[PDB]
Amino acid sequence: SGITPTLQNIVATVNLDCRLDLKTIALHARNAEYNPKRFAAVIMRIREPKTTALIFASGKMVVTGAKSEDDSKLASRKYARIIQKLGFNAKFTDFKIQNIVGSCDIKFPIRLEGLASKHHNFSSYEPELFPGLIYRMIKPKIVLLIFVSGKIVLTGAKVREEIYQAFEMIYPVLQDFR
Amino acid sequence: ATRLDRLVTILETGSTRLIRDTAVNQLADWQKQHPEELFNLLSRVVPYLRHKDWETRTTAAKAIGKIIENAPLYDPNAGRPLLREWPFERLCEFLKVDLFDPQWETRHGAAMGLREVIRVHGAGAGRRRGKTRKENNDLNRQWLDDLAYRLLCVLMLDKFTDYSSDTSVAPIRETVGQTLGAVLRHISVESVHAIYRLLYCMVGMVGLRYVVAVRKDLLLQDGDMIDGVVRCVMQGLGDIDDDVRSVSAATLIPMAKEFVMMRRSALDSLINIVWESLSNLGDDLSASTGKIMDLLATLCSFPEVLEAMKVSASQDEERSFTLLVPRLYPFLRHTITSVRLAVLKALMTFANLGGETSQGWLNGRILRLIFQNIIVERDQDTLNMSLELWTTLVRRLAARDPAILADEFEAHAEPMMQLALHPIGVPRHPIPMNPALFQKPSGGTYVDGHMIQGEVDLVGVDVLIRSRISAAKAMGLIMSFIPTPRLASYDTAVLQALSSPYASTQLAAAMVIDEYAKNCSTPEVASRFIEPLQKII
DNA sequence: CGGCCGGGCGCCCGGCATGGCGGCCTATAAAAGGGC
DNA sequence: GCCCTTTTATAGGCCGCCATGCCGGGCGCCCGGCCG
Repeated sequence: SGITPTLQNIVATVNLDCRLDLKTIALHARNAEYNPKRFAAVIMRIREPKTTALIFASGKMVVTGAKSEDDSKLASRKYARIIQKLGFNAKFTDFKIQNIVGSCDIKFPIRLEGLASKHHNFSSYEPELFPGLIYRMIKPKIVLLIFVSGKIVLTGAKVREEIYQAFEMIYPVLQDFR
Repeated sequence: ATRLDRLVTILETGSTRLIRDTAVNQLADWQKQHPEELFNLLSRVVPYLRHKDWETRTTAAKAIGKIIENAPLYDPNAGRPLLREWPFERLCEFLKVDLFDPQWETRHGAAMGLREVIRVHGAGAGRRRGKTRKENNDLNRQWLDDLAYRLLCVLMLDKFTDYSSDTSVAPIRETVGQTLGAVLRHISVESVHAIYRLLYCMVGMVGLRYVVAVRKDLLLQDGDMIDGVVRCVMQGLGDIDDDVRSVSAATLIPMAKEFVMMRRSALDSLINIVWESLSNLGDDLSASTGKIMDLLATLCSFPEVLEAMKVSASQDEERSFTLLVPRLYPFLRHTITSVRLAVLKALMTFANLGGETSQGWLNGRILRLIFQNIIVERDQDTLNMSLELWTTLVRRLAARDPAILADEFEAHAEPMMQLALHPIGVPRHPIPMNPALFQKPSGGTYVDGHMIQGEVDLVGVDVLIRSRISAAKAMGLIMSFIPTPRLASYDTAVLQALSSPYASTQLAAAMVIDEYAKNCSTPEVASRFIEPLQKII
């Protein structure tokens, strides 16, 4: 079993249940940028907890960058408050975490070629294109990028226990190859 | 290239703040030695006011102020919203013509520069050579009235705000308010009447912050022009929005001294409204309560306010400190860090009042709540302030009698000893504390779930260890103050902890023993803990 | 034997303009939500 | 394709540069001789 993963990113979606005039948000908030040619949302930011919000005209927003579930929820609530202050009748509704990313560093290098050869059905490896082995796991639906340095990053999770289970499942395989 | 070209560029490209400070000092001395060439420096420093960088604009404004300060004084006689001769006449006109520019940086620089120019040279403004003295004085009045009018129009149209932090910031409003404060020092009282009428007492508040706090000694006791501002502030305090509440609280705090001196009568209503607004548990995300408590601490620091508060509890104890200041206890565990820090600082200010009022609310309740704060805190500053408040409270309570401290905290000592000497687990297998040990601010049994559960993976092990050592320091101090015969439960608790199956509890027990030894009057008192430690090593 | 010998050839000059190594620079890879 | 966040990280192609020349024209060196 051994060491535990450290979460690095959490993505949450929350519906404010009201239409927003994006340019009015951009012109009033210092911490907002709007470029309709590049992207259809205003990119707001706050410094506690450090997070970014893609707030769309339809009332949905995507809050990213948090390191914990409580931080993500609190940041989403703060963004809803900020939209409320600008005059819109935004209401915090429909919160749901939709991605968690983790990272871990087991203390030994990995023989990626042998791992790819043995577990070819569940992995892909093109070292000319990307220096990391890609591993897709069916039971917890987690995708792991495995690197020769002994560092693994897990993605696609919707709960912390999913990345924990994925690391527990993958650790014996990495032990076998050095 | 001359020296001036390289000297001005330091204000933008300076490696450190001291280098830019030295640059502006050198430039001011240059103008002093060569008074004939102010315009050469001004034409090179002014273009920085519209630069995008914040620090460059601030430094350029300071440089303009210090350059202008050395020139002689002038005396030639003997609704579109804002979103994202007089020697300096063309400079001021260039600042005012882009004071309504769309870009907010230009407005920020224009306001700063106008403030800096008028701060030193407002008296001589607007006059023209060849005109008589009295007519030039009238022209100066017209100029200052025009500047105040334009600045107030800017204040009532700008809506640019920054929401990066909890406390929203309006840069253009703050700079324009400081510009009004600079302007209003030189005008006659008739223009002050005009400006007070223009900024009518309704709820602007940031405008009020500098429409008063200037010509202060003459506005005091000046009838309506000082009676209406207190009504406006009191209305703002009771308003719904957190923003206006925070702004009003920050506007009254620097003026609290003279607003207190204005009347003894107004103190009753003011403190009533402040305590009433603080009694209502504000919204979770509001930083306004910090400003409200800073206002409360400042108001209670003056002697006459203390006299008024003592007088207020005439027919009953409802308005006394003992019944009121527990209204601050709920905010100890507020989500925003500023509110928690404000609660602790206000409680420390109240504790250091003296005057025989502190003995009322000082009891085991606040001590246990502060110990819970020590255990469950994660922020360094709030933890430090909590431990400081704990030390001050214990010292004040031991000033009356050590027996009072010993038997006031006796009801709470054992659960807090359980919390202090609690173990720490591993990342995925926590060892949670019992929630029944924590009291509510207004309840017998219990936002801080992660620290209580002991989840090392979600809250780092450093935070848990730091909470343990802080609790050890607090409990060692409170052991040291209380008399020796009452320490039976304390000493047996730590002695049993020293033999626990856990590793963390033994560490905490040793820490508590060490802090108790350190805080004692002499080291010989704690000698009963000698042989268990020698058995440990 | 001492001293001037010719004598060869490696070095540098200069033009335009073509082909073969370059370093460096995205792009590569993974999840996901939203709207265009 | 387009964008936001996050930890991981390195090797193909693309745009350049860069030494390639090769005929006369000259200088300077050392490397072979000999002359009275």
